[PDB]
Amino acid sequence: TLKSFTVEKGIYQTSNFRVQPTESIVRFPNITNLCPFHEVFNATTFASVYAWNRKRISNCVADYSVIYNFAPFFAFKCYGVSPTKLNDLCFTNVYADSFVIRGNEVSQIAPGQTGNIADYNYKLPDDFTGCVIAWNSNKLDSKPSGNYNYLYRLFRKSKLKPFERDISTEIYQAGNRPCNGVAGPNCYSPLQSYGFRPTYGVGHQPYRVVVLSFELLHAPATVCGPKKSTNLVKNKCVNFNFNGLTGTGVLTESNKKFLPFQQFGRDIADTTDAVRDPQTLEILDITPCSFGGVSVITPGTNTSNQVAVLYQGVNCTEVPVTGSNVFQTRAGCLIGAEYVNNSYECDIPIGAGICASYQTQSQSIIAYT
Amino acid sequence: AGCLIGAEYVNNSYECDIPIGAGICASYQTQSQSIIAYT
Amino acid sequence: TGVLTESNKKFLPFQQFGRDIADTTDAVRDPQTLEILDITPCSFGGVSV
Amino acid sequence: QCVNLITRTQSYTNSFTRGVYYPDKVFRSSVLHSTQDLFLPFFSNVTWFHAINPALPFNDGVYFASTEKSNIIRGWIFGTTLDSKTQSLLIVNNATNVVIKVCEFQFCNCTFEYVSQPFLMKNLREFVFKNIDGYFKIYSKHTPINLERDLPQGFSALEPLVDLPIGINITRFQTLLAAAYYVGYLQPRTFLLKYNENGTITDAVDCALDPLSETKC
Amino acid sequence: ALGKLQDVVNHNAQALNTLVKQLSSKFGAISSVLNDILSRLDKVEAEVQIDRLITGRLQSLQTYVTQQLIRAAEIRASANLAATKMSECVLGQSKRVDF
Amino acid sequence: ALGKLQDVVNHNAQALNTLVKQLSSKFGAISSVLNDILSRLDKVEAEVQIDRLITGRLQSLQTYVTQQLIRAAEIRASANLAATKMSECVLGQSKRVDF
Amino acid sequence: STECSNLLLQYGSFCTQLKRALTGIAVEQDKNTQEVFAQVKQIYKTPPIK
Amino acid sequence: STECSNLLLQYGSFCTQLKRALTGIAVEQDKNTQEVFAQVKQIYKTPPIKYFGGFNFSQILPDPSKPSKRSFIEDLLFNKVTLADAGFIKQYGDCLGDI
Amino acid sequence: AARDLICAQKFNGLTVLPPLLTDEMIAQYTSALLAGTITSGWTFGAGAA
Ligand SMILES: *[C@@H]1O[C@H](CO)[C@@H](O[C@@H]2O[C@H](CO)[C@@H](O)[C@H](O)[C@H]2NC(C)=O)[C@H](O)[C@H]1NC(C)=O
Ligand SMILES: *[C@@H]1O[C@H](CO)[C@@H](O)[C@H](O)[C@H]1NC(C)=O
Ligand SMILES: *[C@@H]1O[C@H](CO)[C@@H](O)[C@H](O)[C@H]1NC(C)=O
Ligand SMILES: *[C@@H]1O[C@H](CO)[C@@H](O)[C@H](O)[C@H]1NC(C)=O
Ligand SMILES: *[C@@H]1O[C@H](CO)[C@@H](O)[C@H](O)[C@H]1NC(C)=O
Ligand SMILES: *[C@@H]1O[C@H](CO)[C@@H](O)[C@H](O)[C@H]1NC(C)=O
Ligand SMILES: *[C@@H]1O[C@H](CO)[C@@H](O)[C@H](O)[C@H]1NC(C)=O
Repeated sequence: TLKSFTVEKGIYQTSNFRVQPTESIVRFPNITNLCPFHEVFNATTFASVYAWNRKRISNCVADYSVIYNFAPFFAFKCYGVSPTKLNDLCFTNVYADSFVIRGNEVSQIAPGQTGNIADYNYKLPDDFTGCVIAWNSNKLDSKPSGNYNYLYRLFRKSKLKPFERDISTEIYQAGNRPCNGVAGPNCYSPLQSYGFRPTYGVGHQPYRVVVLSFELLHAPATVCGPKKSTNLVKNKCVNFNFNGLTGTGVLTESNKKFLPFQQFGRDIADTTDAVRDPQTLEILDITPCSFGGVSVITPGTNTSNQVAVLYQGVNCTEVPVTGSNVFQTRAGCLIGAEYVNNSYECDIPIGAGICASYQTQSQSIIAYT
Repeated sequence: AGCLIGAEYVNNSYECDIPIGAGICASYQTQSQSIIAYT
Repeated sequence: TGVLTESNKKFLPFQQFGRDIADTTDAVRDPQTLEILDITPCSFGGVSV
Repeated sequence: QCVNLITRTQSYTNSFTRGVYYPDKVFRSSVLHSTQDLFLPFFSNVTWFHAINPALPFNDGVYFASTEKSNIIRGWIFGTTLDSKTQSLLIVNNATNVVIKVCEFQFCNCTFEYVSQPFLMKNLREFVFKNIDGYFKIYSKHTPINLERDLPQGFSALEPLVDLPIGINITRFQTLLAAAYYVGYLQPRTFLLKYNENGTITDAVDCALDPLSETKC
Repeated sequence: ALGKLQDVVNHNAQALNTLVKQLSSKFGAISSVLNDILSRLDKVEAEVQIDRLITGRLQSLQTYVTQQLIRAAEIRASANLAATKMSECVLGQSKRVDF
Repeated sequence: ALGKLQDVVNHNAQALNTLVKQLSSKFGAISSVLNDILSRLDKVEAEVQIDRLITGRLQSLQTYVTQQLIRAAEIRASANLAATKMSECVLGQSKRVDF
Repeated sequence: STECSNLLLQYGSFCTQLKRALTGIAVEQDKNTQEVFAQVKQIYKTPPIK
Repeated sequence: STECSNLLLQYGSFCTQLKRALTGIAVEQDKNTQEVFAQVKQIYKTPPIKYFGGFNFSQILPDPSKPSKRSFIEDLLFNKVTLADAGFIKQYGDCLGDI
Repeated sequence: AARDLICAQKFNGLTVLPPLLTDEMIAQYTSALLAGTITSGWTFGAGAA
C-alpha cells in the first residue's frame, strides 16, 4: 500500500475486509406454462400497419432462443435490454405487435423517430424497452400482378401518441371546402395500398415486423424464463436472485407493513431494502454482509517486524479470526497488542484515549490509556 | 434590491431582523399581526 | 424565444447575422425584407421569499 | 332507449387538499419524496353535479367523487363518441364482476375483455382515472365520512386497484345512474409526499400553490 | 448562543447526507442501480453505463473532498485563534483592546 | 496606492467575464448553440451533444465556485485582520511593534 | 430549453450545493463588513466648536 | 461488483489522493484539539478548602459525583448542543438490529 | 452601439446582489468612531465615552 520496502512507525490504513457469500439462491414464480411465440411468428397473413394486432403474453415460461428457428432474420434489435440476457431477467407482461411495412420504413420503427409510419400508423415511446424484429417477405407477401391487400395512412389531422391505433376511414379535408363523404378535388381517401411486386428493388420489398414490448417490474411477475428455483435460506450471507433482481446479502424476516400491491422496497440511496418472495407471500429484509476497515500498527521496519491489527468499527465477536491477544476499544477492536494497566505518553495513536507502543515486557507491542 | 410585495413600509428604524438589501430589513410585528419593511 | 425590436445597427450588405461574446445571436436579418432586428431575451429575474 | 336524464344541475365547490394517490408500487417509510405526475391541484375548483347528461370532457385525467350512502351509483362510461363506430370503454358493475369492453353496447372490431372482484360493499368514494401511453389506470379509496355536506378536511391517499391495457383514445365520459357527484381535472404537477413509519402517505405539499409551499419544496 | 458548534455539527451531517443521496442519480445512464445494469445488458453496453456511473460518483466524491478541505482550513484558523486566546487570556493578562 | 481594492474589483470582474466566455466552447459537440443542436438532430442523436454541453458547463461552474470559495477565505482573513486593527489601533493605544 | 432541463435533472444535486456555497459566501461578506465597521454601539457626533 | 472495480482501476490514483486528503484532515483535527487544550504540563488540582476571598467558583469547578467530572456550566453546554453519536460504539452492531 | 458585458452577464444567469450596509451607513460608522476617539479617547471603547 505504501509502495515501499521500508515502513516507518505508526498506524496505516490498509484494504478493507469483507465476508464472502456461501451459496447462491434463486427465487422465481411457480409457473409451468409455455409462451406461444410460435403462433405469433408463424401466421398465414399479417395485418396492415394501420390495423396492427397486439397479442398479450403472460403467465408462461418464455424461451427467447427458439425465435431464431421460427423466422429468418439477421439481428434482434433491442432497446434497453440485450438479446443474450433475456433468458435470465424477467418481466410482468409481454406484448407482441405484428405488421408489414416497406423496406425504407424499417428505420422508422425506433424510439424518437418520425416520418410517415411513425406519425400516422405506428408510434413507439421514447422510453421504449423491447426488441424489434424485421425480415424480408418478398416470397410470401408479394404477387406478380401486385399485392394490394396491405394499406397505410397518409393523411391525419394530428400526429399519433405512442401505442395508438386508427381504424376509421373518413375522407380527409385538405381545404376549406367540406367533403361530406365525397372525394372531390380537395378531398382524398386517407388509406392507400402498398404496391408489392417481386421485380422491385430491395428498398421497396415488403418486410414483416414483429415488435416485442416489455413491462420491466411493477406488477407481480408472470413471464419468467426457464431458470430453476432454490430453497430459501435466512440469516446467512448469500447471493440472491429475486425475479432478475440479483445481489449479495443477508435475508431475514421483517416487520415491514407492505401494502398488498407493493412488491419492492427502496432506500434513500435507491437500493433494495426489502423484497417479497414470489412463491410464498412473505417479506424479507436485505442487509449487506459484515465489513469494516483494517488498520496496521507497526514500529519501524528497521526496529522489528512485529505488527498489530485494528479492525475499526467492528466488535471482535463479529471478527472471524492475527495474534493471541484480543482487546476491545471504542475505535474498533485490537488484535496482537496486549493491554497494560500503566499509562505512558502517546507513541502511536489508536483513538478514544487508547495509544500503542513497542517496548520490552522480551520486546512486544502493548496498548494503554 | 428590487420589488417587495406583501410587506408595507414604515417610517421607523429598528434593528435588522431579516436582511433584504441596501439598508432595508423586514420584520413581523403586532402594532394586527403583519410583516413590515423598514430602514 | 425573445422580443424582436427594430434596430439601428449598421449591418453591412454582405452581413446577415450579429453575434455576442457568449456565442449567441444579438441581431438577425429578415429573409423577406431588408430589415435588421434586435433579439433580446424576455423579462426574467429571481424570486426570494 | 328514451331520454330520462332529468336535466343536469351544476354547482361549484372546493377540493380541500384531496385527490392524492400512490405514484408507484414501491414501499417507502420515513422519507419525503418528490414526484412529478398528473395530480389534482390543492384548493382547486371542482364541479358538483346533481340529478334528483351531455358529454363531459376528459382533460388529462379525471378525479371522481361520490358521497352516496343510498348506493344508486354503479358505473362509468368512457370513450370519444357513444355509438358503434369509435372505440369506447364500458365499465359496468353487476355487484359481482366488472365487465370492460371496447366496441359498443348501443347505450340503452373488438379488442379487449376483462372481469374482476367487486369494488364496493356515511361513506366517500374517490376515484382517479388516468390515460397514459395506451394504458388506463384506476385509483380508488373509501372513507368513513362525517359532517355530510362537502368534501372533508384531511388526507386520504388513493391506493390503486386496477391497471388496464386498453390502448384507445379517451376525450369524453359519462356516468351510469338523489345522484350527486364531484368532478375535477388533473394537471401536471410536482408534489412533495410524506411517508410515515408504516409506509402510509400522510401529508403532501403542492409546489405551485403559493410561495410558502414553493419554499417548502 | 451555541450556533457555531451547532453549525459545525450540521455541516458535517449535511455533506454526508448529500453524498448518500447523490447515489440515486443516473448521470445519463439507463439506471442508477448497478446490478440492474449488469443484468439487463451484455458486456460492452454495461461497461459504457458503468463508466458513466463511475465518472459521476467520482466527481461527486471529489467535490465532497474539496469542500472538506476548505472547511478544515477554516476550522484550523479558528483553532489557532482559540489557542492564542488560551495562551493570552487564561495564562496571562492582556492589554489588547477587545481581545 | 489603492491597488488591493482595485485587485478585489478586477478579480471578480474577470471571473464573471471568463464564466460568460466559457459558453462559447463546444466541449467536443458539433455546436455550442443548444437550439442548433436541437434543430439539426433528432432526439437520440442530440441527447449526446446536449449531455456533452451539460458536462462542460457544469465543470466550468464547479471551477468558478471553488475559486470563489478560496478567495472568500482570503477576504475573510483580511477582514479579521482589519477588525483586529480597528479594535486595537483605533479604540486604544498599541504597544505591539509595527502592528 | 425543456429537453436540457430534463437531462439536467439526472445529475442530482450539483446545482443546489453550488447555490448553497454562493449563498454562504454572500452572507459571509455582510458578516465581514458588520464585524469590521459596526464596532461602536452609539453614533457619537462632534461639537460645533472645532 | 468485480466489473465496476476492474473499470475503476483504469482511472489512476484518484482514490489514493482522496484518502490521503481525508487522513490529513483527520490528523489535523486531533492536532488542533491538542494544541488548544494541552497547554499545561502538570495536572493541577484545587485544595479541599474552598475559600478564595469571597469568590465562589462552584459553577466552573468539577462535580466529583458524576462519572464524567464536568462542571455545571460544562454539563449545560454539553446538553444544549445536540451532538450526534456519529456511529462510535459499533455502528454495524446497531445496524444489525431488526428495526 | 458599445455593447456592455454586464448585460451579457445578466442574460446568462449571473446576477450581483447589493450589500446590506450602504456607503452612507459605513460613513456614519466611521464618523461615529472618529468623533468618539477625538472627543473621548480610548474610554468609549471600554464603555461610556
Ligand atoms: C456558590 O454557588 C453555589 C451554587 O450557586 C451555592 O450553593 C447553593 O446555595 C443555596 C443557598 O445559598 C442553596 O439553596 C443551593 O441548594 C446551593 N446549591 C446549588 C446547586 O444551587 C453556594 O451557596 C455559593 N457559595 C456561597 C458562599 O454562597
Ligand atoms: C409454488 O410453490 C409455492 C411454494 O411452495 C407454493 O406456495 C405455491 O402454491 C406453488 N404454486 C402452485 C401452483 O402449486
Ligand atoms: C408454420 O406451421 C406449419 C404447420 O403448423 C409448418 O408446416 C410451417 O413449416 C411453419 N412455418 C412457416 C414459416 O410457415
Ligand atoms: C460486542 O458484542 C457483545 C456480545 O455480543 C455485546 O454484548 C456488546 O454489546 C457488543 N458491543 C460492545 C461495544 O462491546
Ligand atoms: C369556481 O368557478 C366559478 C366560476 O364563476 C366561481 O363562481 C366559483 O366561485 C369558483 N369556486 C371557488 C373559487 O372556490
Ligand atoms: C385522440 O385524442 C387526441 C387528444 O389530444 C385528439 O387530438 C385526437 O383528435 C384524437 N384522435 C381520434 C382519432 O379520435
Ligand atoms: C403504525 O402502525 C402501528 C400498528 O399498526 C400503530 O400503533 C402506529 O400508531 C402506526 N403509526 C402511525 C399511524 O403513524
